[PDB]
Amino acid sequence: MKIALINENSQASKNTIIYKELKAVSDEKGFEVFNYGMYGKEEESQLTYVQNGLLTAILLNSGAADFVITGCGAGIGAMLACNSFPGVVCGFAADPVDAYLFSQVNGGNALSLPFAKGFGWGAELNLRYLFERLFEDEKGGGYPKERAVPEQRNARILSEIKQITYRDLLSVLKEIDQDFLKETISGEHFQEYFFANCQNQNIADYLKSVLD
Amino acid sequence: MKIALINENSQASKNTIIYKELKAVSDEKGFEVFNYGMYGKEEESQLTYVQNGLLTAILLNSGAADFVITGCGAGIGAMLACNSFPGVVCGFAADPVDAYLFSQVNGGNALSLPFAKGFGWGAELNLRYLFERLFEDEKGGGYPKERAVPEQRNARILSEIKQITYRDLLSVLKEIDQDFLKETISGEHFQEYFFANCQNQNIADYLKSVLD
Amino acid sequence: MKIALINENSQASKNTIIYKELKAVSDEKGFEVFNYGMYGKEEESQLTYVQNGLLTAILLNSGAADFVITGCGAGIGAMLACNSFPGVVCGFAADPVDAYLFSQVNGGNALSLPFAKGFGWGAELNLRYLFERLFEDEKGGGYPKERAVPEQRNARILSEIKQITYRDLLSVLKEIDQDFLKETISGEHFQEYFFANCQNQNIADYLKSVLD
Amino acid sequence: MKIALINENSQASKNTIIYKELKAVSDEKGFEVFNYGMYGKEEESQLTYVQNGLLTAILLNSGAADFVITGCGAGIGAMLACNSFPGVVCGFAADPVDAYLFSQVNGGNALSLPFAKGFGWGAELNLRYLFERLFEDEKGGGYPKERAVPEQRNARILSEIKQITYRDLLSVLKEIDQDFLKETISGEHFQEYFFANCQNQNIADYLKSVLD
Repeated sequence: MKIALINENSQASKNTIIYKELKAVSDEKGFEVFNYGMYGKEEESQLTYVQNGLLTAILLNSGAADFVITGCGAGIGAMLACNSFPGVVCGFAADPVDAYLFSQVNGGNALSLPFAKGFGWGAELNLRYLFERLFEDEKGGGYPKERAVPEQRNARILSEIKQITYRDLLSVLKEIDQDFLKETISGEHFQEYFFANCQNQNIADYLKSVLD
Repeated sequence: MKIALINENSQASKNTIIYKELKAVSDEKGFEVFNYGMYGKEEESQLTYVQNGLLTAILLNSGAADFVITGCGAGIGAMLACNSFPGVVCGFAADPVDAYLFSQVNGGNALSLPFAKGFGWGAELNLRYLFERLFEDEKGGGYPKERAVPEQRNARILSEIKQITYRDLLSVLKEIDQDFLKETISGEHFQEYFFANCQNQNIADYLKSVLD
Repeated sequence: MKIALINENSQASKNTIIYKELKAVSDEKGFEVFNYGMYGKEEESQLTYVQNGLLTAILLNSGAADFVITGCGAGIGAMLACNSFPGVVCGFAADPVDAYLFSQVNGGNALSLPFAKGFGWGAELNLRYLFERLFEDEKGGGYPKERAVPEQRNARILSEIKQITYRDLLSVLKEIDQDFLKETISGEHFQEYFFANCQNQNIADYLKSVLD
Repeated sequence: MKIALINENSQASKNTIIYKELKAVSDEKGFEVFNYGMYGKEEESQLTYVQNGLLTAILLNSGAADFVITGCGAGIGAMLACNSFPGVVCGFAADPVDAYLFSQVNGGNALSLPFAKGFGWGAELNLRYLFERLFEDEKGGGYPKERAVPEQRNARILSEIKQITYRDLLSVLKEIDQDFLKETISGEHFQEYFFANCQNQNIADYLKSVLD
């Protein structure tokens, strides 16, 4: 499993703190983790929470990441943005119970967190705890176990509905503001991490044209 | 302002509790509130959290409601479902601060709540408090006030992106499973509340054909 | 009603933020508020969370304050310290529901809050909300209303037990480390606020001897 | 280490749920756990939250338990009661971070939890998580590690102050309402668990006279 971290500009100063805990849990589980920034350093490429959503969609739909951690001050903006694209099921979690329930009941491929609201002394403990419970069990097993059938069914039906409601990502990538798109993929490590791990060549090819 | 309440089957037994607090705040503010159920009574029409999303989309896009309150056990399923349709900006809130921030920073048209996780003694106090802070200030004013400009801008840019990513609701309504759709709008008060308040005649007309 | 605010050294930088919200709610209700510090300024007299407890006990037992707000990083240290003295019933609250329940179920005379754990973006909103619900209703009314009888009874029985378990405050003041005591009452505004409002002349007299 | 669980009458129906998680964590760690009730069965001996405090004090001061878990609807009543006796340092915790911080910063011998407020779907997950973090590290190590010195010092100073403020437990046991005391120790398993593990023969002897 490949896990990506994406921070927007308001919470970029916490990227190191967040990555430290995510990396620790990932290392323990044998996952691969990629820090796509923002990193909290001067004159780096910038992301808004809306661009976090777009980048999340690019990473997940391409196969470059299997799961994305992102967020903002309250976590709600990034959640709203991530869920505005096809192929993204982005939850919200504030505590470790939220994270476990998300993995077992919803079984999505992204999670948005508050990195400022409620984020103070011991917040990195909460992050570690949350990440641990998020990956404690393989996703989609159901909670409680006896309710797995209807929970899995509804997640399946949601997926079927999303196939009808969203336009395909390639068309979206071509029609959105191209400066907005270019900025979203201008991170210092984007090309390195993305193109090495991308499994959708059509998306890779179009993004190459945007960058070259 | 017209506010709609939508509950799915797992939390239907709490509909009266939830509506009581929502109604109280609404009455105080001079809003109109519509309880679309589920109501928690035997042999009533059923909704899953995925159908909550569809119904939310129908009410908001048609103009039948200006704001929707919904949720499920954890609130995440309904949030995911609501945000899978065009014209819906559905947040999550667990506490009153979450609700205030949602109205001021994101300024969406729906909110999904946990009605089971963390929902115990004094949960109706939390609901009242949450609803009060949700409508304490007119939406989109920004928090803090000095950050209103970039917050309003990003919400605007999200809206622009959603115009490209979602297919139009009418096409969705025609292409989704029609039994799934019919059930979603088979509530005892749906026709009464919806058709009296619907401002989009094309949606009304198609839903009439589904029901007749 | 006279309300006192007491901060220890780790959270002294937040005193202004905390007092602003407490003052606002107090002004609205017609209460009197006294900021006993710490204030977060260089070379001011220092307090630990244990001294917060002692100062709380001095203010409440003397009648100089009717209610005390205090806390520390997590709020637990100050709570433990406050409850180690006679005549003090110090609760804990993290959210507005906690505060309402404390006033109605326990009806104590002090509350300890976390000023660092969970204290981030929008924390001053939480403070205002918490203070508003804390003083929304007169204390000891019971929650729910129908359970007022046993709740009031148990609070009464607790008070009876405390009369047996604690030694009287005057003896405590004489036997504790006198440098520890002197420091606790060496705040720039202690004499001004305390002696003007003290109703127990025996405590006033002994503290005068400690200071003179 | 010997861990005791004490529930009062309002939350007695949750004793099995609570004990299940406490037992699991205890078994994993090689601790001994004793369920002192209430158990949630008809015509059992009753405890109020004030009697929870007294029983906690008896178990800890006697050495019958090294740590006590208790609580009530909100957890605040039991906390207030426990901290009204000598030899008891009873914290409050709502989440796993609270529990870790309590063990490392305060290092007390009891914890009071909310078993109703915020206690709903997945509450037993929260309990397990909380208990796991509570005993993850040996108590009193300090958080962060670099602040261990002043944290340990203040806990030590609190202990010194408590030696002056509380009257000795034996005198308390003799002077409190004796029917109140008798009821507190009339649990079906009290004699079995207490007398087998009591290390203070003076307390054992007096309680024998109360019961015989």
